[PDB]
Amino acid sequence: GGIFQHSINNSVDKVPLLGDLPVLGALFRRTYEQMGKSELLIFVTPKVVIQ
Amino acid sequence: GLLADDEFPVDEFLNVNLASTSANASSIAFQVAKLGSGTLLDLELSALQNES
Repeated sequence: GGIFQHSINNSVDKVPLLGDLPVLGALFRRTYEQMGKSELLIFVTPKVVIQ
Repeated sequence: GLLADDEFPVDEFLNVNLASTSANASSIAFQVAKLGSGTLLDLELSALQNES
């Protein structure tokens, strides 16, 4: 078996009209972004001892 | 001359007090102060808009 996980977060807080201007907008907003990924696996292997 | 304590009544001064109540709100404020004829007037705007 195994388990797989993934997650993504984005967020913005800005000034109602200025934080959207094409190049100047970056002066009127804070931007946050995060991404995570995880993976777990379990294996098994038997063998008969042939002396 | 009537009241005793006089530095400024910042809370008794304001007529309309409806400020945007948040921690990330942005504002801007304009003033006209004479102090010769006495007149004073203040005006501040504040806003916020976020998304997630």
